[PDB]
Amino acid sequence: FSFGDPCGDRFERDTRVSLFGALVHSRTYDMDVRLGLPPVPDNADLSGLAIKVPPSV
Amino acid sequence: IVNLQVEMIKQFHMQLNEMHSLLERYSEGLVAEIERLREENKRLRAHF
Repeated sequence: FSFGDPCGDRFERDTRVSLFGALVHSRTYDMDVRLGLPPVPDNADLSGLAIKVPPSV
Repeated sequence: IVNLQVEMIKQFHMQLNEMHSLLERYSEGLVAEIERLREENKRLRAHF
């Protein structure tokens, strides 16, 4: 009667924390999280905007 | 007395320089703390 918690399958887990892949840079188990994006880096006006490379880990 | 005076002046100069260096060493942390708290707040906002 619930959407079962995606604790089991890693694919299901990532889907849940990504909201079926909706979340880009965040993962959450909390349904009441206010979605925010990472703040604009202070050097963006100084160094420009770099393409964020996902960490290899 | 002259030898004592000259040695004392040299020692005074060396001690003054050492005290200056010690005060400089003992008086970057703020910047690192600010950076850490900024990183933490950016991480919180992105995760949220």
